[PDB]
Amino acid sequence: RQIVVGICSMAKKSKSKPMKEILERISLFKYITVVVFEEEVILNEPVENWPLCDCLISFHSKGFPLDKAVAYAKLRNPFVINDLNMQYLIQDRREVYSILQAEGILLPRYAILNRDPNNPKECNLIEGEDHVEVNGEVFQKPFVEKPVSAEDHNVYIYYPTSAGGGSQRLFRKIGSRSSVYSPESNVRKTGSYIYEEFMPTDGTDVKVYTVGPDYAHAEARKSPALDGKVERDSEGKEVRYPVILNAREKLIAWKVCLAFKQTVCGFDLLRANGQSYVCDVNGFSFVKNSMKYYDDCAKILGNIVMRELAPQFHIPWSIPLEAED
Ligand SMILES: O=C(CP(=O)(O)O)O[C@@H]1[C@@H](OP(=O)(O)O)[C@H](OP(=O)(O)O)[C@H](OCc2ccccc2)[C@H](OP(=O)(O)O)[C@H]1OP(=O)(O)O
Ligand SMILES: Nc1ncnc2c1ncn2[C@@H]1O[C@H](COP(=O)(O)OP(=O)(O)NP(=O)(O)O)[C@@H](O)[C@H]1O
Ligand SMILES: [Mg+2]
Ligand SMILES: [Mg+2]
Ligand SMILES: [Mg+2]
Repeated sequence: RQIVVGICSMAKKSKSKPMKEILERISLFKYITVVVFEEEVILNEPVENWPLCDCLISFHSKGFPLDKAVAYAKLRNPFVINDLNMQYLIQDRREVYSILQAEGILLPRYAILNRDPNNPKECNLIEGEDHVEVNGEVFQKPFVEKPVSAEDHNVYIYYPTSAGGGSQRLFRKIGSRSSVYSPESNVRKTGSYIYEEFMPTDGTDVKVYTVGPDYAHAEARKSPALDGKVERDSEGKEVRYPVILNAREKLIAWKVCLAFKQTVCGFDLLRANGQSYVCDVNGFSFVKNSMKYYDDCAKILGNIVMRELAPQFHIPWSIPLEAED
């Protein structure tokens, strides 16, 4: 029989252009059949009624019942490409940074301000006009303030008096804009946050996309922190700049992929002061508008499936060569 690769995610993701491009390519593997789980089934059917698969590609996004996906994996024991339990931890910036630190991965100096919503003023925060002190640790402006929820994209940057003060409020893109300047110079007074040192880059973020620990595609985009106007090409797509990762960065990708147990994993790098710092790990993410990435990603994923399962299915398989970017 065929090896069944099940895809379990919200319809917005399962029916996205990059997903469809990759799945049509995985389907070219002679012994692989792809089954995409319907959103109505994921949401409303018990896991006992979900389709069977031998290999499961499943990931959380807004509205996704991660508890059910975990229960399905426990019930059916498929080969899991992106670990499901780690997807709880990827939703919490505190957990993400804790893992990065434990892997010896360079990241911005940071401190966690945990605030009790019942007693918001009893937390260990002291504020001056050009700095904050978080659990005693001093952050001179410029510094960055991130909600502890990794799903909350309201990241603020606070400017020093020497630069005019105020703040840059970032958010999920709304059309032409990804951030806006605010004259507010004082930090947020409700919620829990990570405070971290601002890393000076050339004005771009490096976005890294892994497919297993030995393949990573990278590209750069204008930092939303800069002025907040999104750069677009004549075709209306956001401008992307070419990147080739250095040896240090290829190792970072290897580490992130394995540490979070996410075969397919996106993360952000800040190239600053002659090193590269991880500031965000997003989990499952595909590159868009690259035919070569679609070819590479599908081949790698198919090869992973075959390597793991071909012996069980008595299918002859010789491990092929694979790209690194
Ligand atoms: O960024 C994420 C989290 P993830 O990246 O885990 O999905 O979700 C966004 C929504 O942002 P919040 O996390 O709620 O702050 C966003 O809500 P707003 O409309 O309030 O900004 C918004 O959520 C709309 C929404 C989806 C599902 C149920 C209810 C609402 C957005 O969806 P879309 O606008 O890109 O379709 C979600 O991204 P997704 O594509 O689902 O990953
Ligand atoms: N410590 C830092 N120093 C300088 N710039 C930073 C720092 N942290 C974040 N940024 C910038 O702010 C942007 C958003 O921060 P990030 O931690 O990626 O938030 P996010 O809400 O998880 N974004 P997403 O990639 O959509 O999940 C980054 O892409 C950088 O341009
Ligand atoms: Mg096939
Ligand atoms: Mg990011
Ligand atoms: Mg993120």
